[PDB]
Amino acid sequence: PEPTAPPEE
Amino acid sequence: AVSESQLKKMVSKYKYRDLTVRETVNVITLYKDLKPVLDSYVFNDGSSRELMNLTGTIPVPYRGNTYNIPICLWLLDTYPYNPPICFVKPTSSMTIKTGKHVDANGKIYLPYLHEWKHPQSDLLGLIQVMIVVFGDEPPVFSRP
Repeated sequence: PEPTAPPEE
Repeated sequence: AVSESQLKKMVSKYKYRDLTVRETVNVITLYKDLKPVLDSYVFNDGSSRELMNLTGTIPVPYRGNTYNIPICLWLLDTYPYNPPICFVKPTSSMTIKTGKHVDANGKIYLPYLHEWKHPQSDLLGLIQVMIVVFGDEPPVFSRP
């Protein structure tokens, strides 16, 4: 799957 | 995996091909998101050399979710003990977060190996730590 990465502020 | 067979032949020059190949597959076999990437650059007074590396998005569990953090690291033969080269691969739509575990160019900071080196921690254990740390502390959060 894609990367994108976890969210934050 | 079908490339696994070709992977072993892709090296045929590591200090411990067997121990190296097994470690590699084990990492991807456990994560299922990572994949061994091939690479080669000049070093010996200017002479390309076969050097494999790890690639793929690692599952990062949040307070109640799990994203796919992009990373890539060079897998050395076996010196001094484990691959020190470690950096994150942020996408054009991604956003790197500065911190004790990250400078700004995606390169991983901290001694890591120079600190532990029990060894105790192996190829799989290495990424495990990054996964644990990156599991709570967002190293590179992308835009929604």
